Amino acid sequence: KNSRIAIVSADKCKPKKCRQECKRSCPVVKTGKLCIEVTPTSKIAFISEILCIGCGICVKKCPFDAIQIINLPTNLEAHVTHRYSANSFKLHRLPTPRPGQVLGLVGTNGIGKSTALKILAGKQKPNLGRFDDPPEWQEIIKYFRGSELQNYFTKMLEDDIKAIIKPQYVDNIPRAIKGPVQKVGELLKLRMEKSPEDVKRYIKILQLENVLKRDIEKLSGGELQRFAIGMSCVQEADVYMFDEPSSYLDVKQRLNAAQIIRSLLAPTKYVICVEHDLSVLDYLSDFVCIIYGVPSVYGVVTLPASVREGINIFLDGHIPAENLRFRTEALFSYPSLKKTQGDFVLNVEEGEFSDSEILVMMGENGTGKTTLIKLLAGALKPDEGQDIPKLNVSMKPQKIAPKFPGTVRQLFFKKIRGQFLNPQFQTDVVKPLRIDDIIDQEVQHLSGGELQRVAIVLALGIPADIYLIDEPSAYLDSEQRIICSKVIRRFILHNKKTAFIVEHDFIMATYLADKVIVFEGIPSKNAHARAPESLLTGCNRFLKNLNVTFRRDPNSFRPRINKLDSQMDKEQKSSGNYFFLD
Amino acid sequence: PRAPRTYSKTYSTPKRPYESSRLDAELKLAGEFGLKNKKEIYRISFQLSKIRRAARDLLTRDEKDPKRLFEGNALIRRLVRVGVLSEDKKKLDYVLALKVEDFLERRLQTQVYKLGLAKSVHHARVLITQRHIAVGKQIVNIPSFMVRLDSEKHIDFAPTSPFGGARPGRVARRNAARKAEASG
Amino acid sequence: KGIVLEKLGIESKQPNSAIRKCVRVQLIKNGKKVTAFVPNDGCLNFVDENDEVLLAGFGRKGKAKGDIPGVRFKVVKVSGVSLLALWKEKKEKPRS
Amino acid sequence: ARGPKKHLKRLAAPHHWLLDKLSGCYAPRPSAGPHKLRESLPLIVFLRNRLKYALNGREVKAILMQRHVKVDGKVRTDTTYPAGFMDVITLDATNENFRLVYDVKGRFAVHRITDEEASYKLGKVKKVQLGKKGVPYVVTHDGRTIRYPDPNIKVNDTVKIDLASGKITDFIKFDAGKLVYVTGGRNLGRIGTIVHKERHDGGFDLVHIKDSLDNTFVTRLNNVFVIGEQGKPYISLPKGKGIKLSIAEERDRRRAQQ
RNA sequence: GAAUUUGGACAAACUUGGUCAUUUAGAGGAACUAAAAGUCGUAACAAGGUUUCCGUAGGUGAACCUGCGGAAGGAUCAUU
RNA sequence: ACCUUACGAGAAAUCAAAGUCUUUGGGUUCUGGGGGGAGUAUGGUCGCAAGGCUGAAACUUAAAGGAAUUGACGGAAGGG
RNA sequence: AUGGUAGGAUAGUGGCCUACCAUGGUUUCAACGGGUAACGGGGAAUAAGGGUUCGAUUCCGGAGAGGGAGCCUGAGAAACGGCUACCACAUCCAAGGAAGGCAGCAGGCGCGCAAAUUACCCAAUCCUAAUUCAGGGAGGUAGUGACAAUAAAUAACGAUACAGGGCCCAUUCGGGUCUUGUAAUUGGAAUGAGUACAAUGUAAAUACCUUAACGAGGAACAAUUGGAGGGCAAGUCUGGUGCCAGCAGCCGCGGUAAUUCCAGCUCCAAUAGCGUAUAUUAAAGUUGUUGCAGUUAAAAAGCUCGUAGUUGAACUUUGGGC
RNA sequence: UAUCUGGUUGAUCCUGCCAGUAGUCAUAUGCUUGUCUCAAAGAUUAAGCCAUGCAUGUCUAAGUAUAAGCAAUUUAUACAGUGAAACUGCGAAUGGCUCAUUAAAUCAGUUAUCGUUUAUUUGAUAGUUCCUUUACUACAUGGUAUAACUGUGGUAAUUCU
Ligand SMILES: Nc1ncnc2c1ncn2[C@@H]1O[C@H](COP(=O)(O)OP(=O)(O)O)[C@@H](O)[C@H]1O
Ligand code: SF4
Ligand code: SF4
Ligand SMILES: [Mg+2]
Ligand SMILES: [Mg+2]
Ligand SMILES: [Mg+2]
Ligand SMILES: [Mg+2]
Ligand SMILES: [Mg+2]
Ligand SMILES: [Mg+2]
Ligand SMILES: [Mg+2]
Ligand SMILES: [Mg+2]
Ligand SMILES: [Mg+2]
Ligand SMILES: [Mg+2]
Ligand SMILES: [Mg+2]
Ligand SMILES: [Mg+2]
Ligand SMILES: [Mg+2]
Ligand SMILES: [Mg+2]
Ligand SMILES: [Mg+2]
Ligand SMILES: [Mg+2]
Ligand SMILES: [Mg+2]
Ligand SMILES: [Mg+2]
Ligand SMILES: [Mg+2]
Ligand SMILES: [Mg+2]
Ligand SMILES: [Mg+2]
Ligand SMILES: [Mg+2]
Ligand SMILES: [Mg+2]
Ligand SMILES: [Mg+2]
Ligand SMILES: [Mg+2]
Ligand SMILES: [Mg+2]
Ligand SMILES: [Mg+2]
Ligand SMILES: [Mg+2]
Ligand SMILES: [Mg+2]
Ligand SMILES: [Mg+2]
Ligand SMILES: [Mg+2]
Ligand SMILES: [Mg+2]
Ligand SMILES: [Mg+2]
Ligand SMILES: [Mg+2]
Ligand SMILES: [Mg+2]
Ligand SMILES: [Mg+2]
Ligand SMILES: [Mg+2]
Repeated sequence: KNSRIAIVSADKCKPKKCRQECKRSCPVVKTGKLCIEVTPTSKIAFISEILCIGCGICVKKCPFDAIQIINLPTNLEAHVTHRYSANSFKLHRLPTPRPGQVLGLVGTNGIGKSTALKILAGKQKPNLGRFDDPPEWQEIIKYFRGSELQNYFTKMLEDDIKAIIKPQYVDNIPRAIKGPVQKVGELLKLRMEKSPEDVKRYIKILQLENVLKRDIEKLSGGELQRFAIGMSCVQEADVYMFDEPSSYLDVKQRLNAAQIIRSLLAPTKYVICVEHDLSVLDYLSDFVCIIYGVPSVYGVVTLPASVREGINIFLDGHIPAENLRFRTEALFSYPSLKKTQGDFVLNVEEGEFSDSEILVMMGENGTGKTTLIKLLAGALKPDEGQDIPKLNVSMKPQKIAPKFPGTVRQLFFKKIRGQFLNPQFQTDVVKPLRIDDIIDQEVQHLSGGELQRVAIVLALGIPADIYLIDEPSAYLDSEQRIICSKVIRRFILHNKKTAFIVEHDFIMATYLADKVIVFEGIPSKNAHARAPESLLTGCNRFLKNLNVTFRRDPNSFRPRINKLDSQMDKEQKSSGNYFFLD
Repeated sequence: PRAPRTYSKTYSTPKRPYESSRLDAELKLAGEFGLKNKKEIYRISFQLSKIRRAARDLLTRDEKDPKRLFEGNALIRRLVRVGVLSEDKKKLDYVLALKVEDFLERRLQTQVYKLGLAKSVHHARVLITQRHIAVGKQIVNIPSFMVRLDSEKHIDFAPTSPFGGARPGRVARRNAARKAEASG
Repeated sequence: KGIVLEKLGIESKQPNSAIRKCVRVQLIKNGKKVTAFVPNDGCLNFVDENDEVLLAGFGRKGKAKGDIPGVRFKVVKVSGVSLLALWKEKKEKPRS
Repeated sequence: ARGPKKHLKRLAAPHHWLLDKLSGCYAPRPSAGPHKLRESLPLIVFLRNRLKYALNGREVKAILMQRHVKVDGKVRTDTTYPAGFMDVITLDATNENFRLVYDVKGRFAVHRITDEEASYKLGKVKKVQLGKKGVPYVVTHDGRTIRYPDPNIKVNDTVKIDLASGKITDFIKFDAGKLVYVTGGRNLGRIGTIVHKERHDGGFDLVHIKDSLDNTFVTRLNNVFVIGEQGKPYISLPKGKGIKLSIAEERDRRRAQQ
């Protein structure tokens, strides 16, 4: 019931010799329309995507197998698992949990990946598309007859399964505590639910050593995520969910974050997670499950694949198992020179912060990146003066916090309407981004992922002296990262301003880097900043400081991590060249 | 795979669909015997056709022939046992002269009516179907039962029923519940 | 199954004065062109364009049926919905 | 193809086992043994379907592994061991002794025999030749090889086999006036005296045979088993004594006792 | 006793042809059927206004016409 | 070859065979299976040629046909 | 290619192969070629008798594992849930290399007019192994399933009002017993469909069988599918359209009075089933052995000779007696 | 269950076909669908292509055990109970699936091996070997390995090693 379209391959279509039998055959061409435009001199036949009914007559009538029918995503009104409400988002399939193994969910944000995990956990019992009269468990199980999920859901009713989710919203969890106020450790202590010595010591692995003693509220997003993982890992549960674990983590932590999740695995246990970063997923998942569909309208879960084949399908955008194309193919002086609290000395070191030419500013987790950006905004002063007040900042907090009953389009009036010129100005930048959808919705119950996108547009608005985008990588999908990086890029040529981007990712950083403030230093103990080093030099230093090497994929230029002891990785340390495409 | 289950079809529709004589004949049969469709009459005419074909195959054989003696005596015995064939007419030529009313008098519906426990063929049908009838000590709720003429003495009401006693029934117990409710 | 090419107004043979309301359809398995007669009163208002129709013979074992010159097939379903269900308003069509 | 078959579907099993066509896709394929798999009876179908001492093949295996049943004096804890014609089967619990003889309907009978009779069996000699170092031997119908036999024993005779030793007690020759058992063919189960045998050089010697009610018949020499002289047989015959009443006389006899 | 190696039979395949059994395009023809209130005549049905038909040959806007031999299915069962 | 019967036959005209054929078997060879398309295409084969002999299909159609009857008409013959 | 003699190879026989030799072998009684929408058989459907059509598919035999070819191991394989190469697809890759074979069971794509669950289990049937014990998508169990097949609910019974025979009467149009059916007339009884303790069922369940408790009666627990000119059951209707729209397998209907369309009413046929398309069988003595036809309807070759084929007079031991 | 009927004409009798009529372990499709038993089911087109998981393994008193495995003893300082791995032995050639090929081929019934291979099963069956045969020796019992294991490693990756 999927829409079917005929695609023509550039290989093995040869119009000069073919006698254009595809064109004569077509019924839509007979009714008058130019469904297939092809002449003997032409390079390739063209088939209109929207003027093809997908009958398949052309495929049979070609001398060559140049034509092929593929499917397209569509609303199906069948095999529905869940509707939230009337004229609301529809979840068609349900991923099947695999024992012993990691099962990754990949898709655009807003497609129902988070909806799947709640359903599997038992948090959100499915209604099979009946919001008005939700069926009870007896009816859900009989829907699931003939499947492994029937036996899996029967066990949950009998309390044979314990299932824990690791929430995708870091921001929500500090608000709700066991008590009025507590430090990090006593939360862990009561719910250790595991002997510390006998099992592998996650706290040493999850780099929580210093932060056992801080109160939970002071922690940044970067630290907090590794705490969230720690609460799930300490639990003894049959099934383990991890929602967006990559967020607010640097490259070394992400590899360790991959390491911790797999260590949970046992023959009885189940581990299923939704991770957006492609590169970590190589070391995270045995199997990859693609979800697809128009965002916030419908979502369809597909058959699993092995990671190597699974990731390559996602980058390709054409699942071969189900013959559909789901169409996502990825492709001045300011010498502050100190700031302390007495405990974490972020001694700054002199910089010529350049003119009108975008700069990354990249650190590690405890290395206190925010302190510099807090200091460029005047706040968190040095003790012994030498504080320059010159710069005017359009910053955007890492912990974005909603305080107002605002519809988006009115928030467009309130601060960012400005002059709103049509060419090359805020109208132009919005068009790639899907912000035209979200204007109706309330910001308070705008989604966390979308709330990041609104903040990114919100901050770019006021030119001031210098907008400083802080950490724009979180809560975005793969595709949305590619769009966002270019949309920042196109804008920031037009203004003669600069920006210090505070990424914990690497690939967006490399795309959005002209000069690199490096942050060598022990994390979560006294650091030392350095100068805004040039691109090839600046990645390599940080790459030296972690013993991580990146390889340039031949076909698609995708940056993939090397194994820790391997021929290429050994070669690039000896050559000194930790990175490419400089 | 396992051995296939044998099945066979038990009736046959007539050749000309719309012929007024045969229609009026089968409606007279259905009204007099209390039947619900023409499939029952087609079932009996099929069974009678099979009996007549076996008897036709034996009468071509000469007398004193061992197959004719064996299977003629067996077929005559089965017909006199179920009561379709009278005790005097036992000569395999009377077998050919049988007709469907001879079979239709032996169903449990018309036997329950003839024994007088019913007052109608339609009352007999619903008495059978609603399990107030027992041909031995065993309930039968099939109207086409073809009683075997020593079972005719034993058709009576079921012991686990009203009309054979020891508990009245749903609507009687409800009405008694209402009258005991009004008394208290 | 086939794809509707156009709608025809074939006039009946003598003596019969009518317009018979058939369609041209290109078969999906062969690519062959075929005329099919849309049976009932008003049922040509379902069979509009580029549709998946299902076709059967008329019963005359390959012969043209009536006063209708030269059609050998009738329409059974259009867009997955049967034509009598559309005609008796038991069901109704999808958009396309 | 490609090698020997190990399964045996039901509806392909021999009809005289009387295995019902439902309750399973397979039948117990007889393992290689002293008898051909068509003219044999596995111990599973004898213990379960004929004697009803078990309800499952699992129970037949449970009976067999405690060494209860023994066939021709040897223990044989095998589920599909082919027990054939004239084999003795000893069940020491219940102290029972069976011999596999045919009833006249052509099926294997539950023929209970006494303890003196279980000490022997008859065998029809299939070939007499000279083995190595010039030692003669006979081969009986269940494949027993017996060395240094009597020189008068030629083929199609019956030798009485001792079953504690493998020795030969005595033997019945082949001529007219001899009591025979028909094991094979249409007339399987009938007992009659031989009147004369037809030479037929080149294949399939026939023999004419008449029972006690003077009904003659004829059989190939492959299916005939001499069991003694007229009057006494050398074994105990089952009920019916191989008479082959017709179906007319059979329902008359059934309406006597009913 | 491993790599390697000589001859052989078995032989998948490959390259250059050449046949046949299969499709497409195709200037043009060339018919046939159905439906068609068209154009010109009136060949057949009456001795249909030159009896009709057959075979063969030639001719002609079209039916058709004409020569030669035949048939009655003719318009003659018939002239001791 | 003819005349007369109709034993008989046949749809009838008519037939001494076109009879002895549902009461169905003397021997044997050839041909037909609704009307067109069509004795046409195509391939063989014979012929100097003209042509002969073999010989379809797609498609199309509800009749085409036989013998008699009663009318109507005839540039057919008689009568009133 | 057909045979002869020697050898070779084989488990063995043999042009199976080689060397030498001879010129054979098949065919109108249809060889050889072509086609098969051709695996063969038991068998299936439909037939008075004779037949005709089908058989991929529960059993038996064969063959194959994407296409070909080659081989190891072993008693047994030219094995594909074994290996080797080529051809065709196709995956991963760090570009060095590596791994493939669902015409097994589920499942997916594609194709189409067309066909089910990525469930439970070895409890039964049996098979394998060192073996009673382990294993088995073989096999069983439930799911889906109007493919066919069996049985068989959708109501039964009164009391009173309405349309009927001789007679008790021999009391003219008065009760009407003895019935037959209609009722904007009322009554209780009866029961499953369904729901559900329980037990049984089962490897564990589900369901069946049994059974407390509940569960009926007219807007409730409401049977359809095709038809009503003829063939061929069923309109002496009423509105609508007006050679249009449409119906009609065939003949035909429709231009103001439509027995045929579109509807209402009524009625008929089969009925948990009924209609349509395609194919096939009977009807078909329209394939004709039984058993057709050939003057004119289709059809006796222009005429004779003639080989194969088919068909060919009569005759030989009978009668008698126990 | 040995049956026909409508349509060529102004009417008739025929030839003759078309149409109806009944069935189908023949498919499909439409409309409709309460109950019990029973049951086929990706053959037809594409022997087209396959994501994922499973479908072939196996232990007895009775081949090999020092697991640095688990147990409890009390026979037993050589072992002796239970039992992973691994070696050895068997099995994986059966079953299941499908119907492409194939027209004297397969197949069916009927023969033959006096023309041959045969694990297994079952029954029989082996005083002869001190190879130079007075010792040249072990026959109250002869030689090597090698796995699992232990330890050191390579590769992005494999049931690699
Ligand atoms: N709790 C909810 N109630 C209603 N609608 C929701 C809810 N959660 C999500 N949605 C809508 O449906 C979609 C579900 O996807 P979501 O749960 O966000 O997973 P993902 O992270 O893959 O988008 C969202 O895009 C959102 O628009
Ligand atoms: S397959 Fe397409 S490109 Fe090739 S000849 Fe045909 S129409 Fe032209
Ligand atoms: S699939 Fe059909 S409509 Fe689309 S291009 Fe091909 S012939 Fe045209
Ligand atoms: Mg989410
Ligand atoms: Mg007409
Ligand atoms: Mg066996
Ligand atoms: Mg003329
Ligand atoms: Mg004229
Ligand atoms: Mg003229
Ligand atoms: Mg004339
Ligand atoms: Mg005429
Ligand atoms: Mg030789
Ligand atoms: Mg030779
Ligand atoms: Mg084939
Ligand atoms: Mg096929
Ligand atoms: Mg088979
Ligand atoms: Mg094979
Ligand atoms: Mg394949
Ligand atoms: Mg192979
Ligand atoms: Mg396989
Ligand atoms: Mg499969
Ligand atoms: Mg109706
Ligand atoms: Mg109608
Ligand atoms: Mg009407
Ligand atoms: Mg009528
Ligand atoms: Mg009508
Ligand atoms: Mg007939
Ligand atoms: Mg015909
Ligand atoms: Mg005829
Ligand atoms: Mg003529
Ligand atoms: Mg003629
Ligand atoms: Mg002539
Ligand atoms: Mg001729
Ligand atoms: Mg001759
Ligand atoms: Mg002859
Ligand atoms: Mg005419
Ligand atoms: Mg007329
Ligand atoms: Mg017909
Ligand atoms: Mg096999
Ligand atoms: Mg032995």
